Amino acid sequence: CGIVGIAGVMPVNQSIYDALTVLQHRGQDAAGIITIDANNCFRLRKANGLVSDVFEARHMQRLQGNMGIGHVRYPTAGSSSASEAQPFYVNSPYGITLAHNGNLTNAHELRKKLFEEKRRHINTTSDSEILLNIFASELDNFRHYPLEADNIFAAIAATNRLIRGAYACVAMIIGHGMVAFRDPNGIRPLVLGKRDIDENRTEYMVASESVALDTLGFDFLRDVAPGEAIYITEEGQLFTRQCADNPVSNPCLFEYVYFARPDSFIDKISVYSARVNMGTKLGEKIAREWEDLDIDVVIPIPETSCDIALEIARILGKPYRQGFVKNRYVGRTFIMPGQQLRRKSVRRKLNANRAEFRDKNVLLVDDSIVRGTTSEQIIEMAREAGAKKVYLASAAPEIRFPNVYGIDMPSATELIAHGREVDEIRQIIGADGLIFQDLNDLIDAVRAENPDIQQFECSVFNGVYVTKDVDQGYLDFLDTLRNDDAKAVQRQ
Amino acid sequence: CGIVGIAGVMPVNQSIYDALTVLQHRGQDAAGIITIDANNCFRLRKANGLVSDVFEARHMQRLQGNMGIGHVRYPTAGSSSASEAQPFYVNSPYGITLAHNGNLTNAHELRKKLFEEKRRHINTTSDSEILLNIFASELDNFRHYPLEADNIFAAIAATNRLIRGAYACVAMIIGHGMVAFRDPNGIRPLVLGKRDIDENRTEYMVASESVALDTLGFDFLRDVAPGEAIYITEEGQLFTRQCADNPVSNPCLFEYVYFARPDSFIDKISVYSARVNMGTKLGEKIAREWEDLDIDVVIPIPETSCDIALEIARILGKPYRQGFVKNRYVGRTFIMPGQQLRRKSVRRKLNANRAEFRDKNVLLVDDSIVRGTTSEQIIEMAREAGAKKVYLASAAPEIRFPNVYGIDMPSATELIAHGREVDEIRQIIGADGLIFQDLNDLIDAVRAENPDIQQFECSVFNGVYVTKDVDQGYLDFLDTLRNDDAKAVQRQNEVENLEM
Amino acid sequence: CGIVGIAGVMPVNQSIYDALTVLQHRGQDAAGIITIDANNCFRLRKANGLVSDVFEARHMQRLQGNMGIGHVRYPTAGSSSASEAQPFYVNSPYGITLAHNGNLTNAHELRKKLFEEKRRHINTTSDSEILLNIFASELDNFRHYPLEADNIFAAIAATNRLIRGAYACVAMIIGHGMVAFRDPNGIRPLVLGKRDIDENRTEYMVASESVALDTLGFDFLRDVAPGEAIYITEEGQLFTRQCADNPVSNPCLFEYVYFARPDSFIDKISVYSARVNMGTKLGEKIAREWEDLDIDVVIPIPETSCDIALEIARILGKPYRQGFVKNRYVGRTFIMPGQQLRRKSVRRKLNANRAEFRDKNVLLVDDSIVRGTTSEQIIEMAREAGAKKVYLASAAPEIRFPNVYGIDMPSATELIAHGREVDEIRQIIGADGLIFQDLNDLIDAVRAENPDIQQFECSVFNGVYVTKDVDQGYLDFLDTLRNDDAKAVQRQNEVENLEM
Amino acid sequence: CGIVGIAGVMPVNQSIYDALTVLQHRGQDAAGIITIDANNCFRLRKANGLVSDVFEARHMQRLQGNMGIGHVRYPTAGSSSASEAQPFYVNSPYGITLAHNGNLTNAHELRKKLFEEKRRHINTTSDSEILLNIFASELDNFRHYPLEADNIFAAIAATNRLIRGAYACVAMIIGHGMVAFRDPNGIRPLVLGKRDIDENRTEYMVASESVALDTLGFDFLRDVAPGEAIYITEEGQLFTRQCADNPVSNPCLFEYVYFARPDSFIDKISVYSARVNMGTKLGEKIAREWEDLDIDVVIPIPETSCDIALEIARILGKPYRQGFVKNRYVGRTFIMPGQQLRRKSVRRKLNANRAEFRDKNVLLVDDSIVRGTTSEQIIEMAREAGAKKVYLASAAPEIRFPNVYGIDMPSATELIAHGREVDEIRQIIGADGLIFQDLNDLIDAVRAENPDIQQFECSVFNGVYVTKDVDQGYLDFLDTLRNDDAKAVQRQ
Ligand SMILES: O=S(=O)(O)CCN1CCN(CCS(=O)(=O)O)CC1
Ligand SMILES: O=S(=O)(O)CCN1CCN(CCS(=O)(=O)O)CC1
Ligand SMILES: *CC(=O)CC[C@H](N)C(=O)O
Repeated sequence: CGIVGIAGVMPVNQSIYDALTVLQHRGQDAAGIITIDANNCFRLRKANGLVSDVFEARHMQRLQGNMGIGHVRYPTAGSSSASEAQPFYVNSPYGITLAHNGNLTNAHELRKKLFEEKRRHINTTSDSEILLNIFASELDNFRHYPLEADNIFAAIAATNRLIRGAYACVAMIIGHGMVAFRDPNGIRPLVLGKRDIDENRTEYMVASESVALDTLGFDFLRDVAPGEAIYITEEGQLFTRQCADNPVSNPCLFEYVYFARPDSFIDKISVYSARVNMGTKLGEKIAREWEDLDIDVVIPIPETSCDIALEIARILGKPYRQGFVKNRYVGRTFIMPGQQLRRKSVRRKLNANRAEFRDKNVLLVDDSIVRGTTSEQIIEMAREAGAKKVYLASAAPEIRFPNVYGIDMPSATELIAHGREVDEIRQIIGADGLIFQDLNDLIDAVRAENPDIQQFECSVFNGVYVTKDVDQGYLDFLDTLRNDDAKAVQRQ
Repeated sequence: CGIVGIAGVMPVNQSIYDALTVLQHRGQDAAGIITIDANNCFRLRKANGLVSDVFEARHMQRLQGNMGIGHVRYPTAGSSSASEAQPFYVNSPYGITLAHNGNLTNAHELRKKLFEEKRRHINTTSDSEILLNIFASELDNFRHYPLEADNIFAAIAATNRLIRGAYACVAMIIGHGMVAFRDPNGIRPLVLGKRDIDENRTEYMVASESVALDTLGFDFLRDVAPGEAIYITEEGQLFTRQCADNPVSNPCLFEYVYFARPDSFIDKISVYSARVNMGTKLGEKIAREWEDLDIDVVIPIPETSCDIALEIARILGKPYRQGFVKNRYVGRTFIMPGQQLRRKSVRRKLNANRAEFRDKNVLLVDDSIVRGTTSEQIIEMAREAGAKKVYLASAAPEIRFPNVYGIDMPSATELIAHGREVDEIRQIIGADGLIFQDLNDLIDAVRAENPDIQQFECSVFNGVYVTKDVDQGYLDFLDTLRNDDAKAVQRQNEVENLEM
Repeated sequence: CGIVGIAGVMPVNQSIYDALTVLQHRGQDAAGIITIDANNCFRLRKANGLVSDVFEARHMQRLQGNMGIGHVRYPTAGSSSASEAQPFYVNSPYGITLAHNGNLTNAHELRKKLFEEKRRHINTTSDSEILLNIFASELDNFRHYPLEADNIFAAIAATNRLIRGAYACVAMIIGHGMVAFRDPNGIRPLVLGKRDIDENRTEYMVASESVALDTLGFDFLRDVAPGEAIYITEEGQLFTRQCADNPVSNPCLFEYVYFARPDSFIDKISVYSARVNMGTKLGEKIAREWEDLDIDVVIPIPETSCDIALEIARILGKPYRQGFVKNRYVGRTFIMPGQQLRRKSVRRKLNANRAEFRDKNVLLVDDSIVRGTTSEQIIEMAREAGAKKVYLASAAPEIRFPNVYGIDMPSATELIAHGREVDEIRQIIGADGLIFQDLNDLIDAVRAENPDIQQFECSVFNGVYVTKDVDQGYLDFLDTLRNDDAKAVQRQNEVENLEM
Repeated sequence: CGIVGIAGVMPVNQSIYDALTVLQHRGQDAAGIITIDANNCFRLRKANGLVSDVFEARHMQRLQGNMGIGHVRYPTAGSSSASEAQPFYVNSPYGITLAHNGNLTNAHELRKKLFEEKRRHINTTSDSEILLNIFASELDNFRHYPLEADNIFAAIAATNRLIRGAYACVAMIIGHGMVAFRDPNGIRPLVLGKRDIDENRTEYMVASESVALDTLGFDFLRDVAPGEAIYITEEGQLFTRQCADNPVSNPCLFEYVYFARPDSFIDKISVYSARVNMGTKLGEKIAREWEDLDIDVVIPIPETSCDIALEIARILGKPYRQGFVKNRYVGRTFIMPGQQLRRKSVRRKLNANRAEFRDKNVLLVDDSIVRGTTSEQIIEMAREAGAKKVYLASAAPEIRFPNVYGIDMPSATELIAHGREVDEIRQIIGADGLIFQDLNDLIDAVRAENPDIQQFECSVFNGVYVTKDVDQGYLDFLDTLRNDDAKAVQRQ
């Protein structure tokens, strides 16, 4: 998911909409924008679909005000495509809205405590609604009005002591302003920027990625530190405060592999440069372990891997060729009467340039392997196009464990690498050869850009969850959620 | 514009819809699909928007039948977003529908003749409706039923003697089959493919590009020859015939530069290879002519120039780096009362990776320069991202003339290269250096993929029009069509706003 | 179905739209409006739904011009909700559009002739498209431009010799004007009105009913005579001509019973007065025949019978009371998995005021009895609301035959009165008593308003068809059309459900 | 506005939808349905438009559960067509939703107290949102779980002591059930019904009018008494409790004139019979004050007046004729480019049967006169149709004062009878004669059906507001609200 918040000195509706169109790759299932108007009331529009489809002229006219936040959703366990999207809202205390990218590992316990100690009802199964209600509950411990920046930071700190997981959040409190805060491990991405309108007026904004600041002409300031919170009043006054104990930087390594945009700088690291480095590492590993193989050309599987594969071909002294063309426009399959509903294809998303595989031993490069379904079909397409030997290299290491910090992954059972060695995975997908990036190499590829990061969040790769609260029981719990989300989406 | 026609043995709606999705890059303004159902009647669904938005389940349900044609629209003079989309239709003789990618240079005269001689009314300003009416009138000359293949070819031949310009068409005649034909100069693209089902049951298909055959699992057979017509009966039989007097192969060179998909083979030429060859040529030209220049990096302006720039970087022995990222998703700019700090037009399209320009003499590579407006903006974006020297190389030679064969290009006075030297253009766009592909190089780059083609359609580059009927009176008439088109689009916006 | 045509001197879109809203009671299935713009081209917007839903601002913007026609559809055999709505169109000769309320009894044969002789394809199963094609073919017989009024009338006359059945039509011919014409037997309704603007600048209009002229402030001139045609040129000139061999006035008697609006004057007969007269006749019949019965109150089954029942209550010297209220708003019944306790079909339509039936012998009055299903349900509703005796009186005589002139009625075997005595029908519907209007009384009731009409169209009542071409082969063919129509509507529902 | 609530033993979505289609005349601007699902979560759909347009198959599929409430909105001051419709919702305590027909005369003060004492934010300008928040606030004073019926009644009683005005309300509290309650003056309508499914299962429902019970096959039980509250648990157990001091019956007299359906029985009075009685009274007044006038026929102005006029013609021994036909289908007027936007007409809503006015002195009957605009045009139409003398009789007395109890009326300035005598009103609308029903006659017409009612709510007629808290200051306050609603709707 992706979030954006803008505390401006002029209408923000178009700007939030614009920031969301460049963060669209973070989620295309739903979008939402909520602003505070001249009357200190929230105006909201959120619905399923791409940003460009969710917000029509009439909704834009309603989104009045100089402060607002937005969200684009990537369906996850608990937040199915059929469920209410973000931002979520509460009317007490004061009126609070919040958008979130992440996941709370203790959501269920929090929901119990909210119900039993505060009588606060959670209407969805989204941990973002629960996150909003914990914060609201903490803000409700104040008598004096209005709240000082100290009370808002105190509430966020109290919140950080209750919730556990990963989270990049942005919220607005009526009559106060905008807050943004990050988990104590710095797992989910969040940057801060500003835009000077004149000598006395400066607008602020926070976004999941720096590209949202670039597209609007905002100057990059810095990443919001782990555990840090940012508060911008109504009036445009900026406050920042460390709101967690023992904060450390463990950025999600997955964002760098393919999730984030290449033009973003996350925690001082260029995603693009980190990706070129991955190709450098993978190229060196291939040149070492596959010295005797006959490889005629390196062909990336679009689109993230094109640069990675380019670097590999350079290292290997082999030609790089566009063997696969990604279909920019993909349509749906219709359930028609009498007609046989045939095949779920990768051919809908990808086309093979026939001339580029014919009688060649091809090294295909992909960003990662999850279910293994697509790679299987892609290798098949290479053979149909006349390829002799088909090898596959993965920019990311084996993905064996589920992500519980915000990135959507299927259950451990549906992960081809889970419980399997490289050769078996290779035989299943039917490749002549399979090679994965070493985790320590991925780490160095990214770390080389910012050596200050000591450790990243690498759970999908090594099964080590930094929050130390993940076990099979919890993962099974998450699966039951997916089962309920399925029944709901199936229904629609 | 892109066209597709499938004569199958099983339901074609999903397949036509899928073929259009991979031809979607030829026009995103409107889309249309028409089929012949089991009762020998047309079923149609066409409207503005992408294929994925135009056709919903309720529309697909009505598009029944085993034969059908499709079209995606790129708006051009005489066919604005506001006007009626293709495919077009007429009910006599027989019931005929047609889809066309191209442009008739004698549309006006044809419309007058149609009115005076046949009393056939043309409801839109689209020459594609006129083409259909000439075809329909020629088919009305037979007095025996059903028509024989020879009759249908005779009609296409009569049509070709009457019409002038460029065209790739696919049509359907109720009770007979699907026909496809191409102009006598092979200007517009059109290929034929097949899919065997069993002994003497093959499905046939025609499309603007081979990627449409690929995606549906059809075996590519060959390009429809210039002036040739193909005819596939409802019973699945194939017939073809040369329907032009002196057919020549003069493929539009523009398709190769950026309009078609790189994974397509147009007249035996791989679009991808041709573009790689375009990089080899432009890189050697730069090596020769810009030898004294220090360029630190080669940066493509996405998306067409990525491989071209890679090749250029390879010839120059300079690094290739992704400096610009094209925003895959662009939204609408709503006209709100007092839009305070508007987001820059260029930023809507692209985003610069600051790190890739800082303190660097950069060489940018774009597919072409038309108006020159966005070029000046991209150059500015690079200096803003920290570049020192900003050079611009264009994979296409100077674009100085309007295209009247189906590719939408502004008028001659709107083209920045028109009436200007390279150094004048350079000054206007603000580059430290500007270099264009030489036309003969572009020609060799594409021809290298198939030496049989000796002459390409180059009018936008050299002002030479093969139909030899392009004069100022005609150009001016096209400008008139464009102005009326604009009025119709402006009106449509007027109360879309007032309705609020 | 209802039609409207306005030949004005200022924009007609809003006016046509308003005229259809007051003709909306003649069909709520679909609606269509087409105009001729300043460039002599048609602009059209037609779709399923009420007028208020079909035409939005963006559609009205495109419907430019000072002349246009409109149509609202009631679905009938050959024209299901699924099929294409009116008005229909053809591009040759000239560009002709037409809207029709009625039915051609020789549609099949006409379609065959059109195919064989003219190679004119009919895309739908609507005889209105066929009618347009016969008209179009007759207009293709002239070799001088423009056509003279006399030519256009000659074509309508040729058409009338070819077609059989009932029809009220309004059409437009590009470059000439708007025409309107009525069948030789004056079966379907059609009136002419005008609106003066200044010296020699009058706007003309035709519509199915006079309430459409009223609402737009047009001066009612007169009914279009049977077999007559009206022609209004673009320049505002009026011409008329008798285009039938032996025109007779045989107005559909059904329009009077309940189909038309009470504030309309059809062939000099006020619909309202005729219905009041229908009450006078039925009340005197009841007084004479049900003299020994104790009836406490007269209760109409809304909405057509309110004034009829009032009149009946007046003749019987019994109180009139609103026992049933018709639910102005009816919703959709969604097909949900396991719809536990479904709301009764009759309750969706009506609601009973419990107080008005309790311990009372009630006399209910309905406009007619077709299938008899809803009648049995209303009777049940009354007993449930506490009635003791429940008698039913029908303003229309027994409905025993199908209508093939434009009014949608089920087949003969589906009509409860078909092959049954009044007492048998009574037993089936469960009334304590049942009484029908006598046909000669219904006739006198309407004729009293204009003694000049000596014969009405009564086929649904007496099986006598004026066109004398209605046999079982034809009836069976209509049943075939209805079945195919049902399949098309069923299919449309199938994935509307599956899409969920 | 109209409300409905159904506590059933099987899905209620279609039934609530159906009940709302027969209460559609109470408001056509927006509709909303909210149900509690098998998971104890609310599922909601509300939007502008008729019920048949607001609820599509997909929304119906989402509205799962055996308990739910609905609302159809009639735009009023504070709740413009552009504002969020009902039912409103709050997440604490427990989760509460509420639909309301009425108006709180002390809304502004309540909103201040809610903000200052509870930090509860009101996002709309609707007093129904404020009503919901007062109730929620009162329900929040409980420690033990779940709430007993006594606590729910205590909260409603505490609520009745704070709010003032008129209100017929229905709400649902998650994990508890459905509540319905009426103001202490019995101004707004509300009935209770039941449906026996079997020996052990009985469903309950409440609606603004009895027609909603009839259409669903529910048996009428009784009107909910003034100040009374009804509570139905989840489990189908019914509780009732008087929750106000000094409750009295002052039903809104206006509902009977034209607002309610004729087939409804409100407070034991048949609306239909009360209307026939109005014609009896008005007929007697005309026969007495207009003895010497030449009247040829009585013509009602559709549709409510047809019966009233029928009774008048009977009393007067004059013929009743359908001179006016109401156009059942009315369309909109389009703002087109270049075209002159002409006339706002009554001809769009009404057609004159020409033959029925020609050379006659006509007595037109209408249900009431507010702005006087339409009557003016109607009389004009009668003259155009050839009428000689045109007289007008109003079933209701002069409407001189604004209604602040739920019925939408324009400000006192826009009421033709405000500050004007009959003759002046007559000259303005251009009638040859004008006669209004006497208030005491209207009272007797309605009261004759149920003599137990001593006094009705008659404010629009006499300017006496039973809640004793209405003065010019307040009425001016209401006008500023209309001005803000206007700017909002104008905007859309
Ligand atoms: O943004 S807008 O105001 O336009 C739409 C508001 N949005 C509609 C959908 N519901 C959840 C439906 S249900 O889960 O309760 O059925 C959340 C609120
Ligand atoms: O904030 S604003 O005033 O701009 C919009 C108010 N908003 C409109 C949409 N509904 C839910 C739609 S549905 O869930 O009922 O479909 C919630 C209220
Ligand atoms: C409603 C009507 O008059 C039907 C017209 C014609 N028969 C048709 O199109 O079906």
